[PDB]
Amino acid sequence: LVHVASVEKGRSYEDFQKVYNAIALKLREDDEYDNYIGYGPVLVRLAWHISGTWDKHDNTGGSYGGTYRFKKEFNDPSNAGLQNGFKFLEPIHKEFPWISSGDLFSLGGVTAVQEMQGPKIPWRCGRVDTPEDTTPDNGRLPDADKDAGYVRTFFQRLNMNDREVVALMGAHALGKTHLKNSGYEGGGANNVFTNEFYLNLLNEDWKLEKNDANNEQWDSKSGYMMLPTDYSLIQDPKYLSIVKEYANDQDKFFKDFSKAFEKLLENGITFPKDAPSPFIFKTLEEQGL
Ligand code: HEM
Ligand SMILES: CN1C=C(N)C=CC1
Repeated sequence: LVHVASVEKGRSYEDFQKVYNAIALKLREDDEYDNYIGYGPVLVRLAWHISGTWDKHDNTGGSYGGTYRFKKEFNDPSNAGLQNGFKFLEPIHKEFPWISSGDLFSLGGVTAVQEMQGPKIPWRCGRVDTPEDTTPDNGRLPDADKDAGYVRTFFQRLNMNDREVVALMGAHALGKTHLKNSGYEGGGANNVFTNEFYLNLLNEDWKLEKNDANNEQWDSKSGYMMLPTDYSLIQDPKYLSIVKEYANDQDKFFKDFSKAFEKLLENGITFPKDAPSPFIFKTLEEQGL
């Protein structure tokens, strides 16, 4: 199964920087969401979930087709809460009806990471909306109650190695868990992209507790929480080395996250050799906006 990137007719960098800017300005405006976290974190999670359906074995799923717009995927229990991100993006799509759905969802995540002071994440256009019958079944996104071996195996389906997994997981510095979405809860409120996920793993005094949904999670006094799968990154010796590396090198973390996140958002897509180079968007701050 081959998905060839096809640039939205006539469009160029500048068109996409205007979409980026509309997303970024809305992120600034709609500040009250989720007790003033704002929409950044949910948009990152949306971009990941629309991509994380991909299966390297047959090229099913993935960001290309924009299939989250269809009820089977929209209603996946693994996607509970992402409707908030979709509804944030609806007026953006209204304004720029020419962008594909996969382009919009993925660009939302890039815009969120950057506006949250994260690394620059190069982004390529040309995902093309595919029909309802191409929507992947539920059950392709990962469970949170499992161990390191589960995480490692899971991510092989997405063609991600240990470093890529540990880097991607650093997004769990952002936002929070909500009991009614996932059966996990914490006092998370962070909307600045940093390496503090790794610092927190190493430096906090973690307690394995049961939450109000009767699920186990790791809690600290300071208010942080880690899923079992997060904590597994310090229970496995190979993951632990990489957690230490990122806890000790913010720039390396940024660089590795950028590469892994772009890769995640591009898995399954064939870029023609005369496709445009990846775009690196300016932040609102860089533009004086
Ligand atoms: C083993 C892999 C992973 C598991 C089991 C997992 C699980 C979860 C769970 C259960 C939540 C809480 C959802 C809710 O209650 O609203 C969550 C939130 C989140 N996840 Fe993951 N996740 C994983 C990987 C990732 C990756 C790879 C990224 C992106 C690079 C990501 C980004 C996020 C973000 C940004 C949030 C916060 C959402 C918000 O604040 O609304 N996750 N994750
Ligand atoms: C703040 N967050 C904490 C986690 N353990 C997972 C997602 C987000």
